[PDB]
Amino acid sequence: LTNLTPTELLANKAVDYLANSFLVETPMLGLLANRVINQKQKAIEWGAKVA
Amino acid sequence: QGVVGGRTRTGALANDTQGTIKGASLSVPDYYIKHQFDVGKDEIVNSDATGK
Repeated sequence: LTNLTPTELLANKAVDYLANSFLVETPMLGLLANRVINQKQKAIEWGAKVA
Repeated sequence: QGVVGGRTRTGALANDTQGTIKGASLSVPDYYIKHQFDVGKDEIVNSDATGK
C-alpha cells in the first residue's frame, strides 16, 4: 500500500541476465590453439638448417 | 410503579396512580466508524510476487 509496502520488503527479482560483453576475441590465440602441444619437459628443441 | 393506597375495610372504592411505562428509543446511528484507503493497482501487482 501507499505505506504498507516498504522498499525493503519488495524483493525486485532480477532478470537472469549478466552483462559481460567484454573483449573475448582471441583469433591469434584462435589460430594455433587446438594444436597447442603440452610437453612434459620445459624446453623446446628443434633444428634449423641455417646455411 | 403504581402507588398502593389503603381504604377502610368498607370505604370509598378509589383509584390510584399506575406505573408510567415509557417508550425508550435509540437509533443505530447514521454515522460510520470507517477506514477508507486507496491502493494503486500497481502497488497490488508491484508487490504481489515482489514482496519479501
